[PDB]
Amino acid sequence: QINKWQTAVKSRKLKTGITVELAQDLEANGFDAPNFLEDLLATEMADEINKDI
Amino acid sequence: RPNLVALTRATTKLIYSDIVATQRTNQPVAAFYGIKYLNGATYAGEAGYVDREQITELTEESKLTLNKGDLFKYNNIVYKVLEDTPFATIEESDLELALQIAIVLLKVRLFSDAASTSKFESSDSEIADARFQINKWQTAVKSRKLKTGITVELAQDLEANGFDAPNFLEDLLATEMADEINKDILQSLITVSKRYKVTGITDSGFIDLSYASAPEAGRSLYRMVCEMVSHIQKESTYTATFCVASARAAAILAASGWLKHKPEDDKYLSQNAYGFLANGLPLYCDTNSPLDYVIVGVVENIGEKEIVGSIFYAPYTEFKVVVDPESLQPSIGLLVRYALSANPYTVAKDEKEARIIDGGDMDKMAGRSDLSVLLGVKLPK
Amino acid sequence: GISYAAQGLATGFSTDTTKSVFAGVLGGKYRVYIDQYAKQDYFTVGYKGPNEMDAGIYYAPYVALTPLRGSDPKNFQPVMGFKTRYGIGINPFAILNSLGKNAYFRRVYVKGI
Repeated sequence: QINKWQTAVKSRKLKTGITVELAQDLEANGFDAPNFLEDLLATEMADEINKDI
Repeated sequence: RPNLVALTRATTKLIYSDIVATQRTNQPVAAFYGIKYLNGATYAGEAGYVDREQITELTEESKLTLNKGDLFKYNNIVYKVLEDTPFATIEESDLELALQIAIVLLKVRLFSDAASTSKFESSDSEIADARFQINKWQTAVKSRKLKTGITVELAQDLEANGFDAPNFLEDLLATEMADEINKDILQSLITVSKRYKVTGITDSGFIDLSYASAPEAGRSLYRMVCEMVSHIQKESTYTATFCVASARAAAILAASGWLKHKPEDDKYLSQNAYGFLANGLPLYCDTNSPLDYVIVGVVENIGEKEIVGSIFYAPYTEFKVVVDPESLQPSIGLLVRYALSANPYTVAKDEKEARIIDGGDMDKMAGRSDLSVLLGVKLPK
Repeated sequence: GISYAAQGLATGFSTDTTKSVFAGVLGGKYRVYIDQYAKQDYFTVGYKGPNEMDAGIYYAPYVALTPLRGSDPKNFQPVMGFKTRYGIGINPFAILNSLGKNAYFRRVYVKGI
């Protein structure tokens, strides 16, 4: 038989893309940094999600 | 410089460009970037850390004071208690193993701090900090130069061989240059790689497959190498991506069934690979070093950037060939320069130390890779 | 008045003050600037060639005057500011190799004023 249930959507937030003096370094590495950083950050997020699973 | 670019293309294809991370420069120094974290599991947020501090270190005298619904942490991993007095029935004296048992027997539960949106927003809770930091450092572009394209009567020989000689000799010169470069890369990689050590070094001494030890099949090394890969997985968020070994160490020694001679030359294997292993990883071979060692480690990228590696390479072009008629001899000089370095932050607590060191100073970076390990191997010469 | 006070600004009752640049040329020979933060009382004479490589001192303004913007919700106040990443250097003459060594410049303390 097919069962159904409802489970709350939980969440996890990161505040990890540090920029400031870091922005300056990211600007120095501005060739890649904008998207690079988002992908890096996404990667850490993916890791935590995967581990949770 | 299109002529040098053409030589670059025809020369860098000859080195183990993928056993190190590749970046590029356009400066006299190369700005290198890389990623590191010092302890892996769960969240790295302050709220997480604080709650962990506020529950328990799970000491042996406290593991049994826990009851259903309680939390505890160990080695930074948070677990919830299932039913009362977890570990009451576990006689294991090593708490870490007792914990592993408790997880399996469902006395405790790997705990996730994921929560409703409302929990977070309502309390104005803290947020995960970064796991890894991104580092930057710079090192000088260093070089080597040859006077090896000898001409004079050699020109006459080259003229005799004039159908190929102009390009042939430059390609040949480039080849010996590439060879020394590849070797230079290996020296740096060898140096930076951490010594693989288990229980007082790879089962309480460097692996020894000598006559007086275990002149078996080479199986015991294959096993150890596979374990080196495990070490990489343990310490870093990556699986090994390459392996290099000498002939006597593994390129030949493991060729007792745990090594493949490039059955296929174009899929998941570089043109410069000697072959690959039964446990994967393209396999390279040094052939020069007295060490007769094995290295296991990882090169990895975010998009196009090889940000992860133990050693980073950053060539600088604007492979120069110069023809100089000393007296009677219009020989060909060849100049190649590049930066090559280890991430200096593996030997620094913070920038004040990083700012007084050099990733190109291999007397400091020795054994500090964390993205690679080396196995010393004693062999049945 | 070869070293200029920007006398026209004085004449017009401070139409500007322009207190940021070299005042003028002493002797008709040396462009003269004011150290607006001088600690005691002094002068330094220096050489600068037409070639950027002949200054004896270098200032390379990577990222100049880049603005920052934001807001802080605790009091909902604006955030604004500036950053630069310029770097400096000198003719090496070998910072440890700079102190009291750079031939392009000579510093004299002045008393009795």
